[PDB]
Amino acid sequence: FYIETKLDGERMQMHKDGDVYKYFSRNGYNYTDQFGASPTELTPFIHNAFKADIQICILDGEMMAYNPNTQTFMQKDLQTCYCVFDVLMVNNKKLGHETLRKRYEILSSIFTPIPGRIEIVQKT
Repeated sequence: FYIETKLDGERMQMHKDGDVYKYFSRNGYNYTDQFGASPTELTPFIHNAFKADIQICILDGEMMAYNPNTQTFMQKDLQTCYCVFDVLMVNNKKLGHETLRKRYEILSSIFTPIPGRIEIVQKT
């Protein structure tokens, strides 16, 4: 059977171009100083799980913190995790025309998750 879970966190966006990435808030703001602009530097980690020909990408999501030993998201110290529910542009291709159906499905195409640091979720 199945259990569903309503969660919320800090809405952020990620831009990706070939090892150089940027971090934008809801309002927009540069949070690249919190997470990081390259793999050497709060989520270097995520850097390599990406499919091949993906080089440039935009991904909408919301930023969560989880507890490793408890394997759950604390929503009431720990580690930062990005739960990504959408994609806008990737590999030159900005498709906002496609239904969110299509963009979520496509999301499987972009990456592969690390659990507890960057999973994937539904906006529903």
